[PDB]
Amino acid sequence: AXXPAWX
Amino acid sequence: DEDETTALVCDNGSGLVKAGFAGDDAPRAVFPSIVGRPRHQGVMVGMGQKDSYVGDEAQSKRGILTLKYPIEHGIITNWDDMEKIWHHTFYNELRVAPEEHPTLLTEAPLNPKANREKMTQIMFETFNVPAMYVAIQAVLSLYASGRTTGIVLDSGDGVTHNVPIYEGYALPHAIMRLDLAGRDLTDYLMKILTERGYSFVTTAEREIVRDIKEKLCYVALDFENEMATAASSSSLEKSYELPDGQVITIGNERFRCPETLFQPSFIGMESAGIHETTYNSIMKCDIDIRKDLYANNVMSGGTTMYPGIADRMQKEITALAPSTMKIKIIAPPERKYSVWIGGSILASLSTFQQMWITKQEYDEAGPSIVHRKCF
Amino acid sequence: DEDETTALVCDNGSGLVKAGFAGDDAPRAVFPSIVGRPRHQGVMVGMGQKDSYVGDEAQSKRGILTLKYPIEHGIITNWDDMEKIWHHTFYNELRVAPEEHPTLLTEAPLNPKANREKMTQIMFETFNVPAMYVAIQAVLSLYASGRTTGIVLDSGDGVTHNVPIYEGYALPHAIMRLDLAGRDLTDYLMKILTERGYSFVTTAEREIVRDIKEKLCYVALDFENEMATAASSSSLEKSYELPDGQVITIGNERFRCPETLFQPSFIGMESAGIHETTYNSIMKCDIDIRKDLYANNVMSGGTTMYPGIADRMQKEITALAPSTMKIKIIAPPERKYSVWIGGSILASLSTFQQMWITKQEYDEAGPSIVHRKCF
Amino acid sequence: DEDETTALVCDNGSGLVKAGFAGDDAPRAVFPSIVGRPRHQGVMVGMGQKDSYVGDEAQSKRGILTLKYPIEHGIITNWDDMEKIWHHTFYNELRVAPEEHPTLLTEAPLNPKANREKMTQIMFETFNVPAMYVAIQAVLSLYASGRTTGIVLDSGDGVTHNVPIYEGYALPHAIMRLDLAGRDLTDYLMKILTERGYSFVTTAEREIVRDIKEKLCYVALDFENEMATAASSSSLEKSYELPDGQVITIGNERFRCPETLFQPSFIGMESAGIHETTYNSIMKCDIDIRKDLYANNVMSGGTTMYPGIADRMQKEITALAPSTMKIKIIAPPERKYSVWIGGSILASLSTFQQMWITKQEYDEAGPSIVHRKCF
Ligand SMILES: Nc1ncnc2c1ncn2[C@@H]1O[C@H](COP(=O)(O)OP(=O)(O)O)[C@@H](O)[C@H]1O
Ligand SMILES: Nc1ncnc2c1ncn2[C@@H]1O[C@H](COP(=O)(O)OP(=O)(O)O)[C@@H](O)[C@H]1O
Ligand SMILES: Nc1ncnc2c1ncn2[C@@H]1O[C@H](COP(=O)(O)OP(=O)(O)O)[C@@H](O)[C@H]1O
Ligand SMILES: [Mg+2]
Ligand SMILES: [Mg+2]
Ligand SMILES: [Mg+2]
Repeated sequence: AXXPAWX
Repeated sequence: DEDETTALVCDNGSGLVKAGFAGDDAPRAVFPSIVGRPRHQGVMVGMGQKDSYVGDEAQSKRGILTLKYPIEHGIITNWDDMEKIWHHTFYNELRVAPEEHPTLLTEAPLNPKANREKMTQIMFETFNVPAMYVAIQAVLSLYASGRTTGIVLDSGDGVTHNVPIYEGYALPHAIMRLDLAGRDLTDYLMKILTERGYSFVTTAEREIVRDIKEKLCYVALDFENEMATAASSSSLEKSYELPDGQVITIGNERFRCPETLFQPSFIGMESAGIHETTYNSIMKCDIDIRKDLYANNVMSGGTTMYPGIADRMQKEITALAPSTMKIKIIAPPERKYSVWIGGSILASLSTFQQMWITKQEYDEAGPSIVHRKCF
Repeated sequence: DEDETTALVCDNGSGLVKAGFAGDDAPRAVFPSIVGRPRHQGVMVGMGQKDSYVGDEAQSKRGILTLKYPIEHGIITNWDDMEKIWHHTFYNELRVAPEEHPTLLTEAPLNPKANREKMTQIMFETFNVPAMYVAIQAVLSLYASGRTTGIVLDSGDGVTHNVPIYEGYALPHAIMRLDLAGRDLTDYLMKILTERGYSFVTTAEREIVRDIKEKLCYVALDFENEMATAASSSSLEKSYELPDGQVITIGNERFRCPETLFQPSFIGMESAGIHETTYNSIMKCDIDIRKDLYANNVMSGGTTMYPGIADRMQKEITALAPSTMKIKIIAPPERKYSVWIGGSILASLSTFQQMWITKQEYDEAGPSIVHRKCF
Repeated sequence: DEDETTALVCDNGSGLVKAGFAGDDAPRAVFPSIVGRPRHQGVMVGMGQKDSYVGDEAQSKRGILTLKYPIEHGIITNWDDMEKIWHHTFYNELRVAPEEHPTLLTEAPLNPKANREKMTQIMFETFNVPAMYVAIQAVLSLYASGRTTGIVLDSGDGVTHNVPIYEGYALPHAIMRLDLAGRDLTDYLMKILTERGYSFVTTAEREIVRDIKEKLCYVALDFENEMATAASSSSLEKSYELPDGQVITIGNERFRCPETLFQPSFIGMESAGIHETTYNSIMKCDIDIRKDLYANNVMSGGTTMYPGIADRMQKEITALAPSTMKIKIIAPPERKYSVWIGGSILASLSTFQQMWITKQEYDEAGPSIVHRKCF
């Protein structure tokens, strides 16, 4: 979750 | 080849692979961390024309490729493409076998631990390295300074750090991470170039805009008077010849691009800025650390070769820090490479050779060994 | 005439002028944004035969004219021809004096600012409007929805938008712009009609192909099974009588034309598609915005009257968005006009009458006033 | 005969059959793509006098025949007459059996796919070739150059191309097609010869005018000063002895004939010209392709043996392209044959022998196999 890249 | 067991220092931040050997001045291989791939059909029969172009060759052919960065905000997103990047790193550029050399990888703090863990699994399972070690990138950026006390800002292509260290001891509660870095500045510059009249939308045109950002941008010590300075006359305009023809002429975009780094509201990102995350990392440290962080404020990765960012940096941290403090922004012109250079120092230390995560200890403890030996 | 000072709402996207008054249901004047011009000599003496035909008259005479759109991808290229278009707009079609009425122009986000600035200079200097205001076109497309929260796709003749708005606040970092729209679909349809056997190359024949696209195209909810459905039998073939004689019969070209909108590789354009630029505009917004963008996904300009594009749109955004999210594609059948209709709402608001860029403020601050009063 | 299974390279553009074997310098058979037919009655009894004359024999008897080209603008119109042309090609001129040889046909881009499909059906069903392959004609014109990067103009008798290719990859969205070529120039020359005083109206007289165009025409680097040069003195007049007697003397018609190629308004055809369709094909390519298209602008089919058309070509593309670009018009004097020569290269490649559309794959997948194996 988050990001793009993060989950 | 290499007649010894010299350690490899591979440093992919998020946008530029810089790899080489330990005990070495500069990285031997510096190339873009891209993997390109043809987006329309091959017509000349008998050509070669492999269906993957990694590294500098991809920028040689970027007019017919869709360029794709396998590592975004310091997090590896494509794992098979990062294996293309590592395979090209060891076997084509650095031109060596990974089975013979311990390797030193780098990543950022506050990263997903599956990045570090899968990076260890790919180093031992796929490339069969004898030893391996992940390293916090700003820490190594302080190894290149020759200092054991200082707070480190580096700001690579996907992440910026502010790791404070005092007398050899890091302060991991006072650590920082902002996901605003040079690829975000490239995208914002590409947006305001669309504001002036020049439309860049392709990944290859994104690489052109990144080149405009590198050649032709500075940081504007006082942003309001520089802004009105560009609004007054055309003495700040500067032309850039695009590949294959048309020239462009940029004005206030020359310094509005890294002002986003000092003011992240431009890219719509709720943060405090670079200058306030340094000061907040210092204020999270103890009271008896802070003047030794003020006088040792190392500013040493990529996206810091904007002219005047140490002047803006000292000029703004001085406004935050109390008076009668000595604010020294260390900006050593060998940065963009000093994370690698401190990797070369750390891997060439003699105390360090029992800190490698070795195989038969990877095989004993699985891939989670990195969370007891690395940090 | 008009016994009041009602504001003009002129809306030239890139391919169709729709103009009228504020406080009004539909635009009073809808005509093609073309200027035609004779390409061979006049022989009947005593004829009139003016050497410029603007608007609908140009399509009445397009067999002897070279039609030319003065506005391409939302950017005005010919300025004297756009002045022909505006002159015909106010004085012939809408049949009114611009000196008596504030005017509301529209353009796209991420446009060159000399388009907006020269449009303001032409409105005050040439037509002598008392007040003037440029407006972001998808924002107005949300004014017609009666919503203050939603992400707006419109896709006119030269540009598509995806402007996200939450609780009245736009997210200009999460804004989008793709230069794939209906004139590009007209050109691609003209190419694949050349693949079937029908050669259309003239600008008038381009206008015929545009008519074939409007009458006789849908979007194909599942493109592969629709493609094999057309390959199996001739139940998808449909005939179109060309002007002056010969009939044509089109098959898979009926739905390969707007699949380019969902898959821009067909026209050789490196992009993500309409459905992924919506999802990427939503993911660029904050975490607490997204379900209110999922349930309010307004799809409201031209080139969206393809049958089933809301079904393809929901069917593909649902595949991108997480489950337990409510994807509502708002496709209000009054679109192709809702940018004008929301222009009529905004210009008829009472809070808005101090947001007009007025003359004596244009004369005070030059033509750059648009970058402090408009947005 | 032929003791091997050498591939046939048959190349009918629209007006001249040039056929031969693969792995060969020049085409073995070059003859006009006409089929003649007697238009009045046979009176000498015991004569032979077959009621169809194909190829060069038709120009030997064109005074008593109505000559008819079975292929118009690169599209085969008469199929039985094209079967006469192919039958004469294999069995009379090239004097070989098609059952023993794979054949390489050529056509233009953006053609009706029933041309390609029916050409495959006639090659397998009628002539029983073992393998067959249609090929894009300008692509093969780049195979003869020894280049894998360049934009190709060829301009045969019925069609002109501009296919751009970069590093072996064609850019099919940037492809072009104009239906202005040498038969149209022959008709326009025949019209302006009627303007001077010489009436040519028969198909045989059309063949005489085509001969006048080949012998006695150049392209006029600067058309206005060449036009006034012919208007000043008679130093540009040149005489041509017609068959059987009367001599003619042509002036400005010597260079007004291929100026139609650079300026299609003369034949009443709404287009941009040859020099602007090249530049528009280059500008449709990506930014990082264009200087490698500027320096590799191959100009290699028929109707390019006008003297000075490379000088006019470079002189006009330089005026369109930006400065500090290197415009190299490649005009290799073996053109008019280089589509065949590149056909000979491609059919003699060893990588290519699994790209033939073979029989038992034609029989398996019908005649639509050409749209998955050819391009
Ligand atoms: N001279 C320069 N001026 C401004 N920015 C630069 C310069 N050189 C590199 N950059 C930017 O720095 C980033 C790369 O920094 P670096 O730390 O080497 O990246 P990585 O994170 O891959 O190690 C790129 O985004 C590049 O655009
Ligand atoms: N019923 C329809 N189906 C498909 N496309 C349409 C239809 N009506 C209009 N279009 C296309 O929409 C475009 C015009 O939409 P509009 O939003 O009015 O354009 P503008 O950008 O000029 O406002 C034209 O390209 C036209 O071909
Ligand atoms: N020396 C020449 N100068 C000018 N035009 C020529 C010359 N030779 C041939 N042509 C023209 O070129 C055309 C044939 O070109 P080519 O490409 O060989 O035809 P095809 O398209 O049938 O292959 C004919 O129209 C002929 O008039
Ligand atoms: Mg780095
Ligand atoms: Mg619109
Ligand atoms: Mg030819």
